[PDB]
Amino acid sequence: SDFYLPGDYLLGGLFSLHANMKNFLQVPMCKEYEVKVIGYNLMQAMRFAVEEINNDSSLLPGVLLGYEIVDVCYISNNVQPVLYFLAHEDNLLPIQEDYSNYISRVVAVIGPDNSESVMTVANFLSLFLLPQITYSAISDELRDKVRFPALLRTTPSADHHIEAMVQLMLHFRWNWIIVLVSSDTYGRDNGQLLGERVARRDICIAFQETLPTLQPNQNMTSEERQRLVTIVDKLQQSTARVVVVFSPDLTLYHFFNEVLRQNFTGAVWIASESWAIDPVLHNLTELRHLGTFLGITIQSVPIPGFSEFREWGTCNQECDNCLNATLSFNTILRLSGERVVYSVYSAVYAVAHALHSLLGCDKSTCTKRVVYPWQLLEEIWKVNFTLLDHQIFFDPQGDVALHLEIVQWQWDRSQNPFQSVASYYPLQRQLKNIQDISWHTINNTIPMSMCSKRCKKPVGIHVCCFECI
Amino acid sequence: LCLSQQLRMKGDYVLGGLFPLGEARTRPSSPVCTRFSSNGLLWALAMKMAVEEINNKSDLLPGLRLGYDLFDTCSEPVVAMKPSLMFLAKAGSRDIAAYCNYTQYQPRVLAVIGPHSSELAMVTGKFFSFFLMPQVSYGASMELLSARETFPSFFRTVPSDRVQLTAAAELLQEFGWNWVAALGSDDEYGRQGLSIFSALAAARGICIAHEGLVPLPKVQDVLHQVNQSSVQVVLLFASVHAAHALFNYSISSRLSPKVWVASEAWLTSDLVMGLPGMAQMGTVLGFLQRGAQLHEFPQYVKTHLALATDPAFCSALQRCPQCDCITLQNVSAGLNHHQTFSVYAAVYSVAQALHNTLQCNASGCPAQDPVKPWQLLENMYNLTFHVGGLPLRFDSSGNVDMEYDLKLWVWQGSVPRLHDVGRFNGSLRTERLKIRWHTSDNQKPVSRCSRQCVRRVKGFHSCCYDC
Ligand SMILES: *[C@@H]1O[C@H](CO)[C@@H](O)[C@H](O)[C@H]1NC(C)=O
Ligand SMILES: *[C@@H]1O[C@H](CO)[C@@H](O)[C@H](O)[C@H]1NC(C)=O
Ligand SMILES: *[C@@H]1O[C@H](CO)[C@@H](O)[C@H](O)[C@H]1NC(C)=O
Ligand SMILES: *[C@@H]1O[C@H](CO)[C@@H](O)[C@H](O)[C@H]1NC(C)=O
Ligand SMILES: *[C@@H]1O[C@H](CO)[C@@H](O)[C@H](O)[C@H]1NC(C)=O
Ligand SMILES: *[C@@H]1O[C@H](CO)[C@@H](O)[C@H](O)[C@H]1NC(C)=O
Ligand SMILES: *[C@@H]1O[C@H](CO)[C@@H](O)[C@H](O)[C@H]1NC(C)=O
Ligand SMILES: *[C@@H]1O[C@H](CO)[C@@H](O)[C@H](O)[C@H]1NC(C)=O
Ligand SMILES: *[C@@H]1O[C@H](CO)[C@@H](O)[C@H](O)[C@H]1NC(C)=O
Ligand SMILES: *[C@@H]1O[C@H](CO)[C@@H](O)[C@H](O)[C@H]1NC(C)=O
Ligand SMILES: *[C@@H]1O[C@H](CO)[C@@H](O)[C@H](O)[C@H]1NC(C)=O
Ligand SMILES: *[C@@H]1O[C@H](CO)[C@@H](O)[C@H](O)[C@H]1NC(C)=O
Ligand SMILES: *[C@@H]1O[C@H](CO)[C@@H](O)[C@H](O)[C@H]1NC(C)=O
Ligand SMILES: *[C@@H]1O[C@H](CO)[C@@H](O)[C@H](O)[C@H]1NC(C)=O
Ligand SMILES: *[C@@H]1O[C@H](CO)[C@@H](O)[C@H](O)[C@H]1NC(C)=O
Repeated sequence: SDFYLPGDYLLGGLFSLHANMKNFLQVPMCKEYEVKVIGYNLMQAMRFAVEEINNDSSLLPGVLLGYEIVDVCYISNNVQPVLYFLAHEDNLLPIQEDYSNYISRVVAVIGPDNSESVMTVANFLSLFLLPQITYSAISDELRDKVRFPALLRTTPSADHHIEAMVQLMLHFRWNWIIVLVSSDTYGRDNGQLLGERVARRDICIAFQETLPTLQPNQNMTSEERQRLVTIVDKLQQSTARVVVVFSPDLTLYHFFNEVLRQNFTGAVWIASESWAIDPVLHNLTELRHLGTFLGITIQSVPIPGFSEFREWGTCNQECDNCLNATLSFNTILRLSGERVVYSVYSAVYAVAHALHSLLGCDKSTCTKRVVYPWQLLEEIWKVNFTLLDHQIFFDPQGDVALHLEIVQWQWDRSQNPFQSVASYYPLQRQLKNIQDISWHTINNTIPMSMCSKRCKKPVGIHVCCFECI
Repeated sequence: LCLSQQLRMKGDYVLGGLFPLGEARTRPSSPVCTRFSSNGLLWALAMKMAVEEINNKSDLLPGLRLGYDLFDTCSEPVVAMKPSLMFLAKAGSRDIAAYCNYTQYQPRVLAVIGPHSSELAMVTGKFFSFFLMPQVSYGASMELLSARETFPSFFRTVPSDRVQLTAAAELLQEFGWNWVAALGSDDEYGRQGLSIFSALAAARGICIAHEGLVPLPKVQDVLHQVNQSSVQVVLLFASVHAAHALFNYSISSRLSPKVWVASEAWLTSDLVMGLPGMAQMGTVLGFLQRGAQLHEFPQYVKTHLALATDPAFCSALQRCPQCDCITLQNVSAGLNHHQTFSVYAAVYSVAQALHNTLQCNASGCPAQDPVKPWQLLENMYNLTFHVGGLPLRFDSSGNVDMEYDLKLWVWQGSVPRLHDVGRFNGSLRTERLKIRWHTSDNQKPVSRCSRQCVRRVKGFHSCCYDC
């Protein structure tokens, strides 16, 4: 199938093909959950990268790069895939004091898409030092290499995301914002990080409220109804008109339906990377009256021939509804470009270049020596090449300097569903090249979010709040 | 001393063990810890005593020998991952297969006595949940380990942080302080405590004036923010080091007295208790665990350490090479440790679950095939086991339930001592007629915000109104 391509060296791939969109003795397989199109798109990106690598006679010549892609759920199943990657061809994993001479089934793994499963996989692989390049993982806890020696990345961490948010906030002169986080760890960490970063730059937070966990397509308890009503009522009562939402893309459906029902209009919603590029959420098309939506996500890079490639196409390794689900999203996915697809492309190309250097071949036959995972990890820190007119090299903390971008959701099926308005360069931590933004105001003026008109005695904890004298 | 040779004992149903016996890479090698820790050795001896006295018992596990494989795990999880993988390997072989699901495994260990550290407990629990291995832990208290979605086979013997946080929230609500400031350590412990307490407060009507984090040895800014609001109650859900650092800095700045609500981390610790000048910072109202203790454990430790030096015993009879060159004075300090009872009760609970699973009666045990580890989970939830004559029960979410004692620091001769002023057992009861407050007279400090009134919303979660 498309989950397996034999070759000289394997390449594990963990992708979120399903999510919990609604008894411990039986284990529900990930095939029974609702299909996520984003995961299948990312897997197609990895497969396209591997096929393009195989085509080329310059990169890894004479060595077939194979891969064993397995389906990882968002949280549910993230142990069996690692156990299967680490095992031999006989599905047996020896236990020994030293793994220097041990050769595993896969030479590297393209890590999961969320921080928690990435942490679990890295904790399991730290013994074997199997290289693991995650995409779209933003937790700052993975930056340090004391406890994650074998973890790398291809996306800027949450530090750069928060910096981009604060730079955009300061550019348009908003110093009165509302922060919403989800009950999960990711939302809490991101909200705390944003609060700490923003408290020293003369921008105050009106309040922070936590959305209850509420997966869509389910009957939610009246207690959650009351909680959502209270949160939206507090949003409406407050004078702040810039709401920053830090939550996974699944738990926002009920919240946005509640906001739509309450007819709360006139806010500049700022998205995290979780849902800044969510196509199924953007398909609602009834959020145009909620104001303007922005979001932080990886800079678009047009990968040639990926759209045509996508269109032409053991356990927990097969999904059937994915094709028929992604067929309906072909046009929007094609027009939206490639943002995280480029992250997966870069991860695979970095692994290939590391293997190319480790084998030590140049435009001719390779030495075809045995490759231990730790050797590949050692040689992968030094990769440096130009991929699609971008620079790919790893920081001392295993990060790739890829430019972020603030996207403004514009609803036009004939054009790009995620128009890009600003570019952020992580290397200098400066946000620049801000372009025209189609605001929700009457005369296309910048929305004003300030708790005090400029005058001076202070009132309340927040420094930015006062009454003119 | 031939102590390490006793870390492994054969039997019909061996048990697992993950203890902090020792403390503190460009190659895939498991690091070795050489420094010796007394707490881990004492807990290992406690579990060994529990297993041996269970084997001594006749009406519990009759005709079956209970084994154990005590393993040294440092605080790091990298060293501790190898013992878990050795646990899940089939008996008689050193290889662990990667099957589709748990039903095809035949692990060599019936259960696991999980790690003391909570992060290590999370790692090991997430690993074992795939195989549905029943793992009971001592000392692991952080709350998200109770999520049965991702930890279907993790139990514990110490109450979770939710219990003490609910007790603190009930104390704040009953005394009438609905305008409080919450703090926590920058480590995972403080962040988790704060996340649970925000929800508990929002449910109970209270909510936070300022929710901050105190970094481990910034704090000046956190104290400034706390001082900005007119809040007389501060809940410091922090570890010992963060609490001590905050108190030292606030002493340096001569902070006004406040009512500090203390977690179990620093409520009884002598690092802050003995801090000079601490008496000028209000009454410390904390919740402390109300649990029994192994009365005969010090006698067992001393007699076992005396007997292990006899060469004849060692001849008759590594995981912890540092455990050999020790003396009784190197472990005498932690003899009266609370966690020894937690380990003893965890071992007793696993033994009782095994006795129930085989459906054994007093005379003996029916003969059948060995019971798989996942078969214990049915009889581990909703299980009542007697430990030292005191009944205990495992919740449907897998946490033991036990009472708490509300204590406050009573100052006398610069040597504070604890006193009983309340008892939490799911519904707090307090005796406020005997509480000595810190104000000018013996009057309860008032920290109240008006929820109704002209109004100007105030608070971190936008609850109150500055009428
Ligand atoms: C476990 O996997 C086996 C593979 O043969 C399957 O037959 C069985 O139904 C599975 N059990 C589950 C998922 O509970
Ligand atoms: C090159 O890759 C493309 C898809 O990227 C595939 O259709 C083709 O078979 C490969 N080989 C050649 C020789 O075109
Ligand atoms: C509950 O679920 C049912 C079945 O899907 C659905 O028809 C209904 O709208 C839901 N809500 C209520 C309030 O019954
Ligand atoms: C907006 O929603 C509110 C809340 O249900 C409703 O009362 C109102 O009629 C709706 N329409 C307008 C124009 O306000
Ligand atoms: C998007 O929303 C429209 C309008 O409600 C609906 O017809 C369609 O099924 C949705 N999904 C798509 C286009 O994938
Ligand atoms: C997709 O739907 C079409 C009809 O729209 C059907 O013919 C085809 O079999 C479906 N493919 C699946 C369910 O994999
Ligand atoms: C990678 O190569 C480019 C192009 O030669 C060079 O400018 C850059 O400094 C190199 N990066 C590192 C980290 O050496
Ligand atoms: C919007 O701009 C136009 C053109 O300058 C002007 O005539 C109109 O009065 C403006 N409207 C408002 C509400 O300021
Ligand atoms: C078990 O009983 C024996 C006598 O049968 C005794 O020597 C030993 O100390 C006991 N072990 C305990 C109480 O742990
Ligand atoms: C704290 O607040 C009080 C009351 O507003 C004030 O007297 C004092 O200067 C503030 N600062 C410190 C460092 O105590
Ligand atoms: C206490 O704070 C003072 C003043 O900042 C500092 O000099 C001292 O080192 C601190 N003590 C400890 C034990 O951290
Ligand atoms: C036993 O105690 C002595 C005296 O403090 C100490 O030097 C020695 O290291 C201890 N043994 C250990 C820690 O194994
Ligand atoms: C207890 O178990 C034994 C061993 O199987 C059996 O012979 C006996 O009948 C059972 N019942 C009693 C009351 O002893
Ligand atoms: C199982 O739990 C139920 C509900 O809490 C309780 O009534 C029952 O006694 C429990 N079974 C036991 C303790 O054997
Ligand atoms: C809890 O303690 C109260 C008194 O504070 C008592 O009345 C009640 O029965 C106790 N509940 C339990 C379950 O022990």
